[PDB]
Amino acid sequence: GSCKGRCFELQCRCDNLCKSYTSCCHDFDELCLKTARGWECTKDRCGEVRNEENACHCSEDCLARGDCCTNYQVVCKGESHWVDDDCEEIKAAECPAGFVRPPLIIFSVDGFRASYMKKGSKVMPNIEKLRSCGTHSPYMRPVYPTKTFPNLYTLATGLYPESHGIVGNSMYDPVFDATFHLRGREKFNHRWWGGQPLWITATKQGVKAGTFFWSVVIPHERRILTILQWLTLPDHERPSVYAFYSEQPDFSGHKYGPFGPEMTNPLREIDKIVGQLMDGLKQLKLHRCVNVIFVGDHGMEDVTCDRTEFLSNYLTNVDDITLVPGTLGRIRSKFSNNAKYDPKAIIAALTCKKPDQHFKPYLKQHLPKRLHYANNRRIEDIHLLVERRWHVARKPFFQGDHGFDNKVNSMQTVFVGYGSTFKYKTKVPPFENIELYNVMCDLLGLKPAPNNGTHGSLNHLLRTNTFRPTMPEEVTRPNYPGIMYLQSDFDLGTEERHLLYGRPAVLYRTRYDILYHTDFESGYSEIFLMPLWTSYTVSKQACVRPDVRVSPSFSQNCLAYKNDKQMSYGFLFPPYLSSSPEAKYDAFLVTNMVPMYPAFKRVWNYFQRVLVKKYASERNGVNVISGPIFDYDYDGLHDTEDKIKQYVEGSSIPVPTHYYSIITSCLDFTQPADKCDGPLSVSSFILPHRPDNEESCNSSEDESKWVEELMKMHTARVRDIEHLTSLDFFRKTSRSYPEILTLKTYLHTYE
Ligand SMILES: CCn1cc(-n2c(C3CC3)c(Sc3cccc(C(=O)O)c3F)c3ccc(Cl)c(F)c32)cn1
Ligand SMILES: [Ca+2]
Ligand SMILES: [Zn+2]
Ligand SMILES: [Zn+2]
Repeated sequence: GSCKGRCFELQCRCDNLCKSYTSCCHDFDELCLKTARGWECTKDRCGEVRNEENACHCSEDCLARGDCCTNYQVVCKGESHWVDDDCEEIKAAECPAGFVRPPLIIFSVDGFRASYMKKGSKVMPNIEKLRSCGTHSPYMRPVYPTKTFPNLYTLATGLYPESHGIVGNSMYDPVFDATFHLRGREKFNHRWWGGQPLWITATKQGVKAGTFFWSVVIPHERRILTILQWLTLPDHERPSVYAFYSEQPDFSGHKYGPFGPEMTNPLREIDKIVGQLMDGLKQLKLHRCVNVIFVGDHGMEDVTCDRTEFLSNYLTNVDDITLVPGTLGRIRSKFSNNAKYDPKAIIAALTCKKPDQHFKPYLKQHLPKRLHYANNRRIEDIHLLVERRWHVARKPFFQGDHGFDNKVNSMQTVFVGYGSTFKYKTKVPPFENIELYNVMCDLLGLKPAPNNGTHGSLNHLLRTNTFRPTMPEEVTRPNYPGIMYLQSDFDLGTEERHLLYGRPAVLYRTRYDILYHTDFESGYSEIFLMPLWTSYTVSKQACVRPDVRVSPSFSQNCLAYKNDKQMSYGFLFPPYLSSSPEAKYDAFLVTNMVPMYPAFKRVWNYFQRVLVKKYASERNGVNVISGPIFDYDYDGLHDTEDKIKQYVEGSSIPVPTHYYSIITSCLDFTQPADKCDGPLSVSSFILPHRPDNEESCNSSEDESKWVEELMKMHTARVRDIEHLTSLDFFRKTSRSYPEILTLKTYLHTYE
């Protein structure tokens, strides 16, 4: 066959991907990749006859045909560049006839650090306009690992990488007994690629996507010309979504570091390509008809060959393991059934050997929960977090790299929405990339497939929403037991002050009791034998007895803790904060008691005694909600009874894998936490309930030199705690639901 009259068609091959499969026709290049006389019109070419060899055209007939060089109108008919033009509000999608929807163009840039924007109008006048004139955020949080393949599919699917299955730029699938690599053919097999990506979510809903992926080898000018060509196609072929991908500024960034002087140029070059796009759209009357998302997959840190830890310095039988190196570590047995592979012995020998050590080993279950990086068969049990700026290798030409913890400033990236449906000159707070599938679905009138975004957490990005969020229905209503039993029946051995924003909704089927006291309020699980939440309010200037409301059948007992050689107990409401000593006895009710390992009590007690008081002076009062979390299967979802693998030796007292707190005050801190009229300020964590402090290499010193650091590492979104508990919080406030969602997606990094 031949590509004559077929270049960049929508289905021998002649579409944009045909190169990738080594299948484009003999004359693909000749006809489809035309490079003659460059990409800009110039004075000499106004008024020419059409010539077929040319790269793009500067004759009158080009405008209909769709294929003028993007500056033909500038150079030849007097018109200005888009960049040169004033910021004008787009209050309605000015589209041509038969455009059902404002089309959408996702413009990916690789390794685009959010700091690169500081550089600004000198280096990138076009991108700056998109930011200045549209809707932007100081930065966007990616996902971990901060690598390209995991981060691009998360934008496409709205899912965490453990969910969509692209868990790394490279992975071994123990069931497929095969491996996936950036460079290679294995990745082309769809079997690796779960969720429902945006191109599939649209096809199924009748909204046309086209051929969505380009072969990398095609240059960026040919790509954007072809995009403009397709937007003059008649209404039955025209796609309504498009995507463009620049492997820059990442390529240069690895070569020169992010703060390299040699970065100036690759970014101006990119802005070249963005301007061509707006110039091109303005000459097709489309520049006030299309929504354009300028977005990155990650940023970029400084990293040199000599900042490289070696496992062979820590381990003796190192030829026995396989290591996925770089800005993260993943370790598994090299050989099949090698009994001289002991994972316990690996973790132990990597733990705190060296004073200077620049990584930390985790069993994936023990990684902070915010990373949602465990529930996949291609995440090996042993994970090494690496310190920013450092590399881990196995055995003993670049200046930047990335892959680190996604809370890290250098790993943050950009987002700019600009078009008819995006707000005008609107700066919005940081958010996570997992929230972009839904928004992108809102921009095409698509119902989003099930995902990890919180639909409605981002409606303040847009001038009009096809989606109103609604609260979830309360599955189990509370009992309010009065006094019911006597202290003879036991064989052991508020809403104005303490529940400021309404009670959490229990979103699964069970029985539970609300219990009132002077200092706190609590919802108490009969199934789990402890509270699911304890709410209480410390103001700025601030023995275990039976609960006579709860059956002996449904209570815990001290005896169980005597049986268990390893387990102790702690209290959700901290006795240390009771208002009077009369009231202090309430804190020792068996219903405020929870099973804690001694190694954990050091962390818990420090938090309760020192930090809550602290945070209550700092933020003019706080309302804390604390409880337990069961996630034995590490899916990030609350556990059913049949999944709990640990009980307090002897009993039916289930052991939590984590404990959470949600800490809230008035954002306006001139008003105390309890007398607050406007928006909230929140901070949060989920701490792993482990029996050692082997995570904290400083654990040997006084709790002030290491606890608060441990907590900050396990900062978490309210939403994360909602997934883990099946509770729903902030259901009774003075604020609009979508603002509460935004509140509930907020992560307080400490950078
Ligand atoms: C199953 C849904 N799906 C996933 C892809 N997909 C692919 C193809 C399968 C390898 C790549 S990789 C790639 C693309 C384009 C060109 C080339 C090339 O070698 O020239 C290439 F290697 C990819 C990257 C990011 C995202 Cl978000 C995807 F959805 C990607 C296409 N569909
Ligand atoms: Ca679970
Ligand atoms: Zn990348
Ligand atoms: Zn890279």
